[PDB]
Amino acid sequence: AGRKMDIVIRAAWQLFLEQGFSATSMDAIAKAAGVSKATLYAYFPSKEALFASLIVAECESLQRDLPVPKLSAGLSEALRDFARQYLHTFIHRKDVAFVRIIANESGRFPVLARLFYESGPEATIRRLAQFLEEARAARVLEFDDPMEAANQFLSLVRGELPLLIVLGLSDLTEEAIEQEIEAGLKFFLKACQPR
Amino acid sequence: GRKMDIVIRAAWQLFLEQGFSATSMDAIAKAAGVSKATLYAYFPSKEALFASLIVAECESLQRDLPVPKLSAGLSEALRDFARQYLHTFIHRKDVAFVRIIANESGRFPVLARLFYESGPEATIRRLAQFLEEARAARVLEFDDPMEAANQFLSLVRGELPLLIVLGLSDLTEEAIEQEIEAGLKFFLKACQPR
Ligand SMILES: O=C1C[C@H](c2ccc(O)cc2)Oc2cc(O)cc(O)c21
Repeated sequence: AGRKMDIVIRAAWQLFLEQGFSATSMDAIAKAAGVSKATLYAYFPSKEALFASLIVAECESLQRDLPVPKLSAGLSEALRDFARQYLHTFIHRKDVAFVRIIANESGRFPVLARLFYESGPEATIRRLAQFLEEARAARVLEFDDPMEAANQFLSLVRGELPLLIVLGLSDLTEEAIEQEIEAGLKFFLKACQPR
Repeated sequence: GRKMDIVIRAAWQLFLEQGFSATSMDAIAKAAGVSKATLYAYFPSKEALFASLIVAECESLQRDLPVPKLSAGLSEALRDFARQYLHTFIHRKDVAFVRIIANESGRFPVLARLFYESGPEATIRRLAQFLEEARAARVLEFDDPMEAANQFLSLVRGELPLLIVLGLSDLTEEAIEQEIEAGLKFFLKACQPR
């Protein structure tokens, strides 16, 4: 239906962040959003389905803010743009929050854990890997597996940032981001360019 | 010495149960059976107590990590270090500590950075010393040792910490050697003389 749905999502996100997923009840969500349990369960048949809707919405959205790298832009420039958008999504979006909420469930909801992984981090690997296939086909990178190589690129460029963010110590200027990206990219190319 | 270690353990218990902010020096003194006089004589503040806990726990986690010896062979040294490094992630040895700090939501930055510098950055510095020996022996090339140590650890760690924290990792010994070999292969393609 209508406007109470998006009020329900926002009310639920707030409670999941402050209290965790299992600690938040559909009862509390209904109260916070000012709907009957009838209206709430008509939109989302369970708490699990609600969190699933939230994961898929945020991950589909983060995926749209990511360029599709074109080799016509230059190899270095393509990878530098992708890296830059990838780190911006980390800093300015809910990935770390999602992981904190699921990690706090101590393995109770594996189906939600996998849904987040496959909609987000694995989706980002697959998008980069498609582009790394194009670049290997153009004989300008060499590697055995594109998914393996996409994971390596993202690991290099990401470094320890997710831990710094979770500890409240990531406070890195745009200039500091370009340095992280340049170092990861330099190293990826040292390993994958024909030599 | 005498009292201190009972106070440390009593405080660790309360920090885990209740969190750092929620725990009072009053409760720590009660739990350890000392006067507030005795407690404040050993420790200036709650912040100082947590600091002693971080330094002790990080020095201890650091002792479960080899010192890589170049005399053992480059690949073998790195493979042993990588293996012991990933064992820390798999047995969730940092997890409780990090949950306590992360739950303070950036209210205690000096404690957060002391944990970072005493633990994860300490691991980078140990590896960087070893990569300097290897560069001096002309069997790796790279511009900055700490940059290179961070890259090695990033490659070998990959996605594993995320899979573990989400409860989607259960790794056989054979799967760990494959993670290490892939990271090591890549690191050497980039740093070996060509
Ligand atoms: O793959 C990683 C690495 C990171 C991490 C890095 C260093 C460390 O010491 C602990 C954790 O944890 C994560 C947390 C995330 O939200 C997303 C991620 O992709 C990761």
